[PDB]
Amino acid sequence: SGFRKMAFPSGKVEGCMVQVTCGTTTLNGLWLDDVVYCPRHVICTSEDMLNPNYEDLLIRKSNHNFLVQAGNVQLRVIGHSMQNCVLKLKVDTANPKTPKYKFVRIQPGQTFSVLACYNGSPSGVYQCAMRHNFTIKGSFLNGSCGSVGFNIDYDCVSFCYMHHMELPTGVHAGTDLEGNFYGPFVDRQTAQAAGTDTTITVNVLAWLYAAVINGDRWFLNRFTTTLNDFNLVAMKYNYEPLTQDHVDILGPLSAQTGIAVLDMCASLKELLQNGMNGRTILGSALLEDEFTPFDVVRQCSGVTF
Repeated sequence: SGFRKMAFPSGKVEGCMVQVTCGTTTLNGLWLDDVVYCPRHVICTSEDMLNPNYEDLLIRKSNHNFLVQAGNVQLRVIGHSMQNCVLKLKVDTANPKTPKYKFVRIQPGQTFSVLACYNGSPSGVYQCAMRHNFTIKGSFLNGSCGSVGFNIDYDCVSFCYMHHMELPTGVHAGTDLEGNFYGPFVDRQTAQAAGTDTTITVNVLAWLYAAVINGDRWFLNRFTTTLNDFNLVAMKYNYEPLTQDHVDILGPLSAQTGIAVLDMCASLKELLQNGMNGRTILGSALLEDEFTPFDVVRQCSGVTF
């Protein structure tokens, strides 16, 4: 047992990372089949980013202006097109290491693994969640644009995120693999503020279930509540209103622990109202909301891929 923030094994994605250079800008691209995907702002100078007209900047670009490098091997670019905020570079070689894959647009609250890369080469891997304000709290330095987020289902890699921007407040924004930004953000260097960072209530509850399974049970109280009563307390603490769908998703964990969802909800209410009194749960001194119910079942049943 024990409970840990855990990423998916990254080998299948590592073998899809390439380097993409256009003029004096270099970032990461994702090579699947005979297409390389990358952020369109690969065509921008630092001055262009203040106010780019991507359609116009792309006119000055041809196939050969895009250098794609996999290892010390150069791919030949035979076609290119802009789709929303991503460029698709068609290359003459299918990636032999292409895994089974899907593109998916995730919902706020869902989690995924990020493979942070620089110059096309993988640097590390960590877990993220799409916040309800459509940011993520990542680790992204210069050069990291085009790094991707993903989930793995046995043999299928589901890509859900490509990194594009860091807001002035240090959080991170980006697109799905069709180029559509999550949330209201745009690929321009302007003041963009995030909205309220609400806590992912259904995730906290799954984590509390995970603690109970792992022997941390001090927070369990003698009370129960109702969805409406709980949600009044949730609103005050900027927590996402809990729904019957959320209760249904927590059903398997309720069954394994013998603890009804509304009973766990009352324990969460008392932690929000009284604090943790300097104690810990699963080694954390705050309520963790970046584990999904799916995540908890996986790490409490040992699902492999």
